[PDB]
Amino acid sequence: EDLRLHLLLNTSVTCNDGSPAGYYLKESRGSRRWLLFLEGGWYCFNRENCDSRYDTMRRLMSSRDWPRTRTGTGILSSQPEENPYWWNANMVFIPYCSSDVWSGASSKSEKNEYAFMGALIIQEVVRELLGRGLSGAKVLLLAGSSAGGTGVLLNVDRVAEQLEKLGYPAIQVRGLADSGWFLDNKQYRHTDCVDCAPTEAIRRGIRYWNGVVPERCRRQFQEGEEWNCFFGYKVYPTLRSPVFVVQWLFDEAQLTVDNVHLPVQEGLRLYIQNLGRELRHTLKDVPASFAPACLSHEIIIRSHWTDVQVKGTSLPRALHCWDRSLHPLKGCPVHLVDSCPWPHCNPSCPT
Ligand SMILES: *[C@@H]1O[C@H](CO)[C@@H](O)[C@H](O)[C@H]1NC(C)=O
Ligand SMILES: Cn1c(=O)c2[nH]cnc2n(C)c1=O
Repeated sequence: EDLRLHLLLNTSVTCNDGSPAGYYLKESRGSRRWLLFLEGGWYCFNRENCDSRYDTMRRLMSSRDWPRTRTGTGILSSQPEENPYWWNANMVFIPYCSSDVWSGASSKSEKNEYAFMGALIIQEVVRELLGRGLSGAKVLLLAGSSAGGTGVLLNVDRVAEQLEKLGYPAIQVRGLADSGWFLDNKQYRHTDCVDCAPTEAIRRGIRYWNGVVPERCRRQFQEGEEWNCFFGYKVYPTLRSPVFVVQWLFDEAQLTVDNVHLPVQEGLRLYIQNLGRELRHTLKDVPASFAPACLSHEIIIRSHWTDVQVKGTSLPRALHCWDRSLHPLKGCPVHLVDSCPWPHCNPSCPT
């Protein structure tokens, strides 16, 4: 069950190197549900580090070598055995080729070696899909993993505003942010970084990308402080669209930026326990959430995404309960946050 590539008809909406951006689509003619998924993969923030990414991560900067098809997996699968939640939906995979956490609005020019158009790519995909059946939708779920999950938080309200302005007020826009809820915490060991702390890298990135953030969050933090809006616990309270948050309590990318690697002594034990407690605290007032006590980099487009449970409930079940809640529910919970304090204290964590 493959998704087919469509390069954007507006060829001025581009990947980093000026090649056209695009999307992979599998239609389901009997369905009014649409799932648009944002791929992740870090980011780059100056000429030197973007040049290095162009040599060895070129598919994340260019469409020139993309394949004609991709197979949908996990939440993008059309088989009910693999995807109990939304197997009959129209499926869209949007490749990440802008290196800007889906925030950019800047074209290649005599002054710019690369284009950073992530925010405009999402806009243009939505516009072109309206002529291919999206005009008839009841629900548009904007989902994403890692940098794509942060991209959901930055873009879900702009998609909702775009559809209203275009004359489609009956489409309900919602977000699903997987593995994109980060903390601007103190590192376990400091000055290490690479290239550098995410706060400083993002501050530089916004200027290099001409990056944009949601309007209410922008108005709170004001000029020069837009980097704050890349942090889930700060941007989420400003959003109007419903958003479901999936986040490992001990996410591997969070630990990497914190300079933690892997016989654990007291200082590191306390650091790890405090990180899980802080993450749990930030989710206390997030009513739709799934946060297992695991050390993982695994994401929701993996084939075995159904296996993990919190308090005896899987993620596909929690998402179904969220759908019902948007029509508490007896035996159908939507707020699922582990309370145990060490990775793999939940026996269902990925192996
Ligand atoms: C293509 O997209 C750009 C960026 O959003 C926009 O300014 C331009 O008007 C579009 N071109 C056409 C022909 O729609
Ligand atoms: C690793 N990482 C982060 O640490 C971070 N912090 C804020 N956004 C972030 N993003 C998008 C990210 O990829």
